[PDB]
Amino acid sequence: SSHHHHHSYTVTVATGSQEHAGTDDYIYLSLVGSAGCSEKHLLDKGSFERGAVDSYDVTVDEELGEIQLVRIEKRKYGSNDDWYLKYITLKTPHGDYIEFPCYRWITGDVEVVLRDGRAKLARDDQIHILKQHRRKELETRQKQYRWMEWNPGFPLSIDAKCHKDLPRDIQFDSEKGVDFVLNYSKAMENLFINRFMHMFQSSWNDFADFEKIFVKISNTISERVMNHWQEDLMFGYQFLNGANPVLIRRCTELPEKLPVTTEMVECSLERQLSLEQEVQQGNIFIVDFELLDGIDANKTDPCTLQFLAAPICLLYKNLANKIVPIAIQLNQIPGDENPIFLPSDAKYDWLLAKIWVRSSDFHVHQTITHLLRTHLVSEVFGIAMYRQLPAVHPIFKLLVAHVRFTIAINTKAREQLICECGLFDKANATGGGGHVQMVQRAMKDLTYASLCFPEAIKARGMESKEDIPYYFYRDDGLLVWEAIRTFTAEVVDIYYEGDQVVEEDPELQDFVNDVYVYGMRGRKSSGFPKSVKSREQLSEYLTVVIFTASAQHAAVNFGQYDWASWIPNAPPTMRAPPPTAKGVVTIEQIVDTLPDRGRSCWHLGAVWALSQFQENELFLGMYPEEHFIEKPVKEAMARFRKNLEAIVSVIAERNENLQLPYYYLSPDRIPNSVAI
Ligand SMILES: [Fe+2]
Repeated sequence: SSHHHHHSYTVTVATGSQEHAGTDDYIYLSLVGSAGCSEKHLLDKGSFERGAVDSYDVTVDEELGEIQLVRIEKRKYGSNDDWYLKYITLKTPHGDYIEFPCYRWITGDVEVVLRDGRAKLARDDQIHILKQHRRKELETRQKQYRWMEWNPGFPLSIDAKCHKDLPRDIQFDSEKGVDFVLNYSKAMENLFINRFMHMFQSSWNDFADFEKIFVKISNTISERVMNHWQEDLMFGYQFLNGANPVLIRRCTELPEKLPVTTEMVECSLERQLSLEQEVQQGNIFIVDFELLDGIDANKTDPCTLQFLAAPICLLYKNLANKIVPIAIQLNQIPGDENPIFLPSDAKYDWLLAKIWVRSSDFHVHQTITHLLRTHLVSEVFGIAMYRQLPAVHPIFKLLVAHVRFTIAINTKAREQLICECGLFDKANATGGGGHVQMVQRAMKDLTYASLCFPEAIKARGMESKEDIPYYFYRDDGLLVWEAIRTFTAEVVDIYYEGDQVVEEDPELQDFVNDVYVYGMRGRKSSGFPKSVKSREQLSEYLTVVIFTASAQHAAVNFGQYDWASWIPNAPPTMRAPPPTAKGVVTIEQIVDTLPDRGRSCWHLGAVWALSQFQENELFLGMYPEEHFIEKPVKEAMARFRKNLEAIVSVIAERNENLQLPYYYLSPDRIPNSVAI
């Protein structure tokens, strides 16, 4: 891989490993020293190949002094061949070894100028050569990465209509690297359900019929779901350890909108206490989908009426400390045509009620828990980072690894998936505009506190490990959150002497302020910091960014196929309205209410595709791109990895004793960033 060119400085250039990293164009390189610049030297003449490391002997016509910058220029040879430059190092005449991190695509469009890898705050740069580069870099970043309102009331996002319009730096490594159109269809072929992709009018004949298709493609967990999805235990299990375990909260008093009585649920209670007394003991929990109330159902297919509920599900921590459903009201306003279903009802009344709650859980999962609260939020942090933090800034170096491909995957999504007439309209009952309504309404109550994991759990009354023992999403989440809190606190303490340095960092303040004003639209009730004025506050802020982008997203993303592939346990749509009376529903009707073959197929394709890890996935703590090069921060990273390794073992041992292991938050399965 290593090609040395001998005719001074020794200039090493490392090309990227990506498919199209190589270039065959001319590469000129000059050195900017305190005592003066150098000449523009052409390099190689040949080709810089994928994975290559080329070094050169470069003799200069005058003494340059200490090297401050390195300029790179790509002039065309034949056609335009993009070039991914990982980094450049120098062995100077005086024997110094200097590394210049890059990790950028170099299209001929403009000269690329690099700092040496030591992270510097603005206050560290007092000479004109550095200050000018720093200021000019931010000017360029702010012309290149702009905010834009994609839909009314959304967090602001990148100013680009489609993926190819993005700056090359933040695009996927290929144009079809991660593609919703391509990956969904390929998914459907590998699941052998390709023939169903347009059967939007054909119901399954029965559960045996869908099951015929499903046994061929089930995995460990979804097969468990196939065999146990009708059980109250599995139903309640998912609110804690399923694909979307963030909605349930301890009920401190029954809502007036749910007129449920002790008599109605006496058969479920097991401590000889009334329902009301049970609530006061802290044994009653609730999942309430008031958000779905008023959301427009998908009408893009005039031949299929699709339907949404907005249920209130009451649950109960029984004597075995398992949480189970004891009552379900499918809509918000109590009444005669809005029955409170119970486990003591006819078999299929209770089953269908649970199916509607599972379907509602799915809608809120897709759009709010997943899209808004990890994807869109992570893009807000990413854009603000690019706009306000130069590459030499320690916080840029820290965060860039954790917003990798985030803007790219989100732009792909707005281009193909969630736009008008996107893939999302095919199977989802909220498709066609409802999902946009959900984001707008959830946005009004998206807060900074709700992204702080420990507080969020506490706010939902689910913090007690003693009272609520089997909340594995909570337990593991807390371990990983604390591991990140530890790592960010350490990095902050290295580069910030005190709280006053944090407060006076104008680029940090502008980063935080962009997130607040543009990202979060300047809504006062968002609770986001307008500024950050202590190392402790900065540490927490950075943990919010990193945790949301890695752990939180992993928790709510990679369990989609496990739990949703068996469709009756996560219907993306319902083709009949919720039952208004008891004693009417039949199993045949349920099969016709569940999604047809066409929507089942697009649903399966989607949840499989989104749950895949890429071959060379970068998991939490893996930083192959060395933006940081200093010993102290490198050791902080090493401690981060060891701390994470310990968590992997804690979680593994914990899982050996579980009927159904929970591993979405095992750090070795948590990607660095939102990339799918
Ligand atoms: Fe995702």
